[PDB]
Amino acid sequence: KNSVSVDLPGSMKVLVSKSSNADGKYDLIATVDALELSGTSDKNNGSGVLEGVKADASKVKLTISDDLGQTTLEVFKSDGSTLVSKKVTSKDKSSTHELFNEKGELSLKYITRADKSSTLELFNEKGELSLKYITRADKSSTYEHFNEKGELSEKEITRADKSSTYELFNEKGELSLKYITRADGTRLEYTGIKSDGSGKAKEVLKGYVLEGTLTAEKTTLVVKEGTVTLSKNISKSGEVSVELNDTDSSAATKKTAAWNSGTSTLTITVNSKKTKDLVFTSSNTITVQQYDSNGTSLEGSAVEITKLDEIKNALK
Repeated sequence: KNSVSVDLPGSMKVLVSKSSNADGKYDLIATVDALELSGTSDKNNGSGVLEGVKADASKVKLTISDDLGQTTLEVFKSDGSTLVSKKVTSKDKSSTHELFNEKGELSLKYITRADKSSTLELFNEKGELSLKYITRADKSSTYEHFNEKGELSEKEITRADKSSTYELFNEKGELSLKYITRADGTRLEYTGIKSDGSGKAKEVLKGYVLEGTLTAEKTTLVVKEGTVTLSKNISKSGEVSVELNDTDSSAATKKTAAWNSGTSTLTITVNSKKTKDLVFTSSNTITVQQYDSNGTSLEGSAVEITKLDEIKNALK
């Protein structure tokens, strides 16, 4: 008829009649999630109660506060009293969304705040938290999923700098797999972890992947080329160290190397002459640079490694 359309918290609209009826009251109509709700308010601004009935006989109730700052959207069973669901939303767009089990307790609670952070909670038939997913205003987040025993089954923690840790547990609740994603996208992938702390390790860099092992004290990624084995060692605090071993006994060709932790540089020597510098940068890259044919000092420029063969080549 002659209605005014009013925008409501929670992305809903209501139509309220412009003209009061015989009793000073106003007709209200709203469509929410395809259901047409209707009511009658003694207010003329779109506040009041609207109600509807779904095809499965659920009753729906929309309550709009007097100043239009809040809406409450309730779904009941057919008695119109047993609460199935409830969504409360404020003008600042903070909102709580609740689902309720057949006991009338919460099975799900989802809260969004004004700063856009949010928490999702799921609860099993025991009333215990089975899943939690929080996101914060800086887009960091925590994900926890619990098995029927109530132990962790999966956990992912993401930071503001986009680094993250993903953890997966076996049916016994013990840590099986762990992925550490650095701020720059490079990854440490731990798999086949056993209860004694060891397992298989991969570092996924930009362009190539290193393989190795995890033990009690460090991760060791190994690159072997013929007689020469280069071992990249990351301690528990992420402090990188590098070893090189050459089983070539011939003095004309054998590779020695000296690791300088201050410079993050492995300097390779052949036949009493320096030959190349390998720099393990703080940005999870490797560069190689060659010394001159006299071993005096470096020549040309450093080249950032983009492929595993380039590491192998530097070891020939």
